[PDB]
Amino acid sequence: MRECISIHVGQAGVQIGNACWELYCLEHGIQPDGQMPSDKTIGGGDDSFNTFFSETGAGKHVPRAVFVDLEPTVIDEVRTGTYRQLFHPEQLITGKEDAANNYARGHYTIGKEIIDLVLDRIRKLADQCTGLQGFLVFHSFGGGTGSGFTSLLMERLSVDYGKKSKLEFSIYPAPQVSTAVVEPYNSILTTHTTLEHSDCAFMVDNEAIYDICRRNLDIERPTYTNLNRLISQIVSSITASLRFDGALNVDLTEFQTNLVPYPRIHFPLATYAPVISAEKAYHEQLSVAEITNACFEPANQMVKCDPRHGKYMACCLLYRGDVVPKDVNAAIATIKTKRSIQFVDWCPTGFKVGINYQPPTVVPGGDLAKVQRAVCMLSNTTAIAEAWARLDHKFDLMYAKRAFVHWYVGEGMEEGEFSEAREDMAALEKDYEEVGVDSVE
Amino acid sequence: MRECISIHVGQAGVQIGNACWELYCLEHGIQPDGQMPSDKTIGGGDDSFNTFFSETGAGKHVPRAVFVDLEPTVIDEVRTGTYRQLFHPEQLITGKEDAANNYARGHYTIGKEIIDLVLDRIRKLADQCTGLQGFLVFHSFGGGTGSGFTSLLMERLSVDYGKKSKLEFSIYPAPQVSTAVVEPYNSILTTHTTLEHSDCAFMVDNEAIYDICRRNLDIERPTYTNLNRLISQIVSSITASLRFDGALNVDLTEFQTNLVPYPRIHFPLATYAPVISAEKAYHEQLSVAEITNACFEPANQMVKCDPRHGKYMACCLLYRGDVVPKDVNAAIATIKTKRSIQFVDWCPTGFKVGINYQPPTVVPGGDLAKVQRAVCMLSNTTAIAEAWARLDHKFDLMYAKRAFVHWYVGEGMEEGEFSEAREDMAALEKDYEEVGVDSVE
Amino acid sequence: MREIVHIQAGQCGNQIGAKFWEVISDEHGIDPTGSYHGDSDLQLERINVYYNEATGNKYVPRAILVDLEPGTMDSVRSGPFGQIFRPDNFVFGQSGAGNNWAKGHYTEGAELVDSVLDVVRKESESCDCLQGFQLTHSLGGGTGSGMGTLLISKIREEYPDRIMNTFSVMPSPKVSDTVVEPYNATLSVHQLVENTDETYCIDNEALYDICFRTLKLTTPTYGDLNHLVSATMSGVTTCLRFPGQLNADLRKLAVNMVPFPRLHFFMPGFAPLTSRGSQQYRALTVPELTQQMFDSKNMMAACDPRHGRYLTVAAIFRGRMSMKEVDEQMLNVQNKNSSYFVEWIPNNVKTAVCDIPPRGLKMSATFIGNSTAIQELFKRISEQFTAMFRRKAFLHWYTGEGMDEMEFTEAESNMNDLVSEYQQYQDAT
Ligand SMILES: CC(=O)O[C@H]1C(=O)[C@@]2(C)[C@H]([C@H](OC(=O)c3ccccc3)[C@]3(O)C[C@H](OC(=O)[C@H](O)[C@@H](NC(=O)c4ccccc4)c4ccccc4)C(C)=C1C3(C)C)[C@]1(OC(C)=O)CO[C@@H]1C[C@@H]2O
Ligand SMILES: Nc1nc2c(ncn2[C@@H]2O[C@H](COP(=O)(O)OP(=O)(O)O)[C@@H](O)[C@H]2O)c(=O)[nH]1
Repeated sequence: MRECISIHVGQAGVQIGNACWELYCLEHGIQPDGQMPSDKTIGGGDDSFNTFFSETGAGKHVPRAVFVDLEPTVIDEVRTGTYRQLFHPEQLITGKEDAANNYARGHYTIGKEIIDLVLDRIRKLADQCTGLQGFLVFHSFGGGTGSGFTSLLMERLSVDYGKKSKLEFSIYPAPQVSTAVVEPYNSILTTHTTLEHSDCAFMVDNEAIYDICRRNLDIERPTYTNLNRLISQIVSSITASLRFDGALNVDLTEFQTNLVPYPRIHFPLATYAPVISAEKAYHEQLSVAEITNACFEPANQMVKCDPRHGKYMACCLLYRGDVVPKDVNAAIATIKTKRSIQFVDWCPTGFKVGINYQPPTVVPGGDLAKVQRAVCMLSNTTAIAEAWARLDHKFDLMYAKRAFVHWYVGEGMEEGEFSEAREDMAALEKDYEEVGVDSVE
Repeated sequence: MRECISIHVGQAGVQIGNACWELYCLEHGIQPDGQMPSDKTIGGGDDSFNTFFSETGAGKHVPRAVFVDLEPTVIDEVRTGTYRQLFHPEQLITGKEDAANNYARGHYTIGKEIIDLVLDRIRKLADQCTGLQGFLVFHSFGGGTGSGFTSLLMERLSVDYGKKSKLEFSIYPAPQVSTAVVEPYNSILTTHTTLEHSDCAFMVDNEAIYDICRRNLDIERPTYTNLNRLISQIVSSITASLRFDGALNVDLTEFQTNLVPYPRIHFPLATYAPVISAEKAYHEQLSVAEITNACFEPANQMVKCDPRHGKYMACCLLYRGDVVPKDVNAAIATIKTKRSIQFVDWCPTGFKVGINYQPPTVVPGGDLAKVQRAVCMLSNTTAIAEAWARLDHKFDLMYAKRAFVHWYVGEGMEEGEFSEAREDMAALEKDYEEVGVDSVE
Repeated sequence: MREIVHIQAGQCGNQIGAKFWEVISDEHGIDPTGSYHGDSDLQLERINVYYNEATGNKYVPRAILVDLEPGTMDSVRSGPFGQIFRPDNFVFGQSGAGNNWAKGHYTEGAELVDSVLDVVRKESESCDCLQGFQLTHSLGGGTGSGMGTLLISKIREEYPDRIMNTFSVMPSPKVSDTVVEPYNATLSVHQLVENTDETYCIDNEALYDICFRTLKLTTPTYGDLNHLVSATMSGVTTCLRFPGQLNADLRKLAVNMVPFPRLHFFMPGFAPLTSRGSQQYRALTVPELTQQMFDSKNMMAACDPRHGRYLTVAAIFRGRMSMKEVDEQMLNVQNKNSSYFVEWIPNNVKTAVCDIPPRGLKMSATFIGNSTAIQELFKRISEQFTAMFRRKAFLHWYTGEGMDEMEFTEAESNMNDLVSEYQQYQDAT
């Protein structure tokens, strides 16, 4: 059984998961009290709730997810909220003080106190698995728990397990919008485990999502609650071919084999094409051809980036619903035709399609409309180096005067560690300079 | 009249017999209240109930069997259960405390107190016999009553009778699965009477049966009740040519003449080929040819063993139902052809076939389906020495520190008796090393 | 007599064969449940070529379904034709193949092949007099490519003289839906060279082209393209199952299709292909069918025969037809197009004629071509291969699984040598 583990770390990581685990409840037809209703005398793990829901006896569905925070407060929104009996009680693990936007606290001081209780929750879910697929860590670069703790966990998860996929859903720091002033300190230090221990790190940021809500979608005034329904459709499609039938299904490992060229070049941005408001959902031509072109739009990116500034290295089309493939292959051939889209010269064969039959669900009270087709495009590009150049420069400014150093050293790390994680990220940005360039003879 | 005596000793020995005497009730058309129904104005001892059922006056069938336990509790499941008026009251002999997994208690302390009452039950059944065939002791190596008492009885049965066959249906200790920790103590001490006094000891073990239920049969979760219906089809076929017509009938003594080379080389494992679930019973080709090959499968063994590790010495085909012999002789000649199957070099003429016309019965609520043909293969092989090497090593571990010695010595045996029964079993295992090897000139 | 064991392997392998045993199961009037509901006793004389009769006139195929993923098996079981297979022939692991060759050939394939060759011996030990085998699989998949070539290279050690042929789907550069399908196709072309008796190379673009142009379809799925392919696979062994005027087994083709060893890569072709509506407007004959078979636009391999020369072809006709028209049409072709044939072989064409058409029309035919123009396939792959491999891209997912570089360089050279084998036999007198 294609089972998978969600881990939701820190405030952002929890609050995304609300929007994730809201959705799968609708995907598999599960009430907020964990119950499938009486109109499901059909095959459950044939609809494959069984990758995200361990079926407790007597018709009861509890996730394979763990909600971890160093602060009591965030998860206590999940107790009560409405999800107060969806979750297993023992998978909502609270500390007492958060890391408090301090990586040294989340990794050394506070994080170690709950790390074995969290790893022991993993084992209770790891031993219930048959054919474990891997882990889905949610967090934000630029928290304390999202960076400090996640770094601590990913070390421990690499040692105990090794073999399985470990996906990350980070939120990257936005170039203008930021709310912590040590936001770049906590991102340089999370660099270390993100490239080393994760197998595939995704990056999103809030400004590139603000664009999409306002422009494609005509929402006046987004909150985090609005953005995360969007986040969840990207992840819901990723992991949909594990757990629904379709031609050209794609396991969690078939991404990495088809998306990721080299060891540490594993930072693909996602997109999602049918972001359409109810009114604008008429005046559609929402065919396969138009929705494939919309993925390659530099405005429909989930990262503050412009792929016109770099070259794609792989793409990866994950479609849901009313789909005929030859429409897709004819829309690929258009994509290969255009010269505004630069692939690299060593790719040649562009990219991997994957289709699934299960159409998305419209999240109730949600922002999307009812679409028939839907497409994430996970896609390596050299344009995500530009996100890094804009953030190293913020780190290099503050660390030039050794600003907030006294908070960090007095918590269980060294001055020396800044100089290593800065070199570490400077080498990544040098890898993408050397991976964009073809070789000639 | 081809009459035979069942003796059911200890908890395992009783609880098998439930599954045996369930079956013969169906074989000969006997209700659980001992009555043949009104649609049998046909020949009774011509259907030959008369080997296992003394016909009490007024149309009533009571076995020639004796259920012996040192514990009241097991047999009290037979009083009531459903068999509460199948059995003669005086053939259900209870003690008050069991031997309690202690050979010294079952053989010296507790066993002697009921041994003359049991031998006197034998005489009441021995004197009702005309043409007594022999005895069928059921037990388990690694009980107290199954080992201690059985050892005491077999001594007494050799003295009073001598001449007749005395078959045993043991359960051998499984290499991983065991629930008593002095399980090897009780097996070394039962070695003495098993080789000396029995004429043909069978061995089964629970793991090799777990395989067959799960794999050939797709039962999720076997209990002892499930395994023993299987056990009973092996014994039901053994003793079927005594008591039904067929060409090439085989008495109880024609095994031993055709199966057993030398005095103490009389430990043949059985198999049974058509272990097929109801659904898998279509998609059959269940001919004679396929079912003969299935006997020689190392997976279809009733012992945790692999005949690919030793050489067969004799085999013995006992078939039931819709059978044409020349199909069998053409399936023998295939078996002689293969070089995977090693006979010894002094056998030459492989083995003995026996056929019977009476098809098996499907036990109601039972695990088999309706099969047309069925085959036990009783077969001497040198691969059963491997079962012994895996159990001597468990004995030799515990007896190296003289672990549970204080329980045994304080019950009516000596420390010296361990050193004799270990030498005794080491000589058997040396006989099979010297019986596998051909002589050259 | 002359049984065929069917080993459908991988995802693609199972989809085709799903539709394959929906055709054969119509050829012989097999119920979905497995009973027989025909009328003509031709359907039963040679049923045993594919089907074991079981107890009480149920007919269980001799097919073995192999996978490294439970999904396809559960689909087939739960579908219209789940009932038809024996449940001991649904052999599958749990951990997916990765669309990785190494993962299906060394790590997770070798673990399973023991439990599958033990099913091959259930089938092979039951047959009267086995003829051949067949994979249905995909060069460009994990299990189709890797596990398929592990099964093949372990059958030649057991059954070293049976016609083992494959219906292998080969990649086309116009339609890509996997990034490392050059890696996965290169390492399996290497195995098909030394191990196989006939290889029916099929592409994707060539099947849309038939759907769009000839059949006048709108919206093709895998469901539709393999429905074609299964009508080819039925044609191959028709004279093995039906009586004919000329017969032709698997072995009969093999023998006079294949000049040299190693050059056993065939291009199928089917005719007729009409739209519905445009069937009352073609008159259905033998000159009509011949003109389609020598048409480029009815090749299920995405090449043009005009870029080379047919070494040899075979023409398998199915229907109540003449022998003069057959013997003439097949003559008028290799006269008018004598520069499209290799001239050191007289009578490049072999005809076979069965008596039994498919169950809707009269007078079908099936073209199987050994053309030199198939090096157009092997070069389009060995250009993509050599463009990724010069960077050593996607390498750690392969060296991680027990392989190394030297398996690549040799396998690239074994593909690039047989380009220089079609090349020699095209030109040079
Ligand atoms: C009113 C009438 O006559 O209907 C025809 C029909 O319209 C035509 C168009 C059929 C039709 O075929 C297709 O449209 C098609 C679909 C997918 C893949 C390939 C073709 C037909 O569907 C297919 C069907 O074929 C058969 O019955 C064959 O025995 C064939 N069978 C299958 O492929 C099959 C189809 C459905 C269910 C089970 C099996 C076959 C061919 C080779 C080897 C074995 C079997 C036929 C004659 C027809 C229809 C029904 C419309 C044609 O195809 C074949 C293979 O016969 C397409 O061009 C021919 C010419 C036929 O006249
Ligand atoms: N003809 C055909 N090819 C297929 C189909 N499905 C997958 N493929 C091919 O198979 C390869 C992928 O292998 P796949 O079957 O997904 O491997 P899996 O992990 O074993 O399912 C690609 O080269 C595809 O073109 C199908 O239905 N028909």
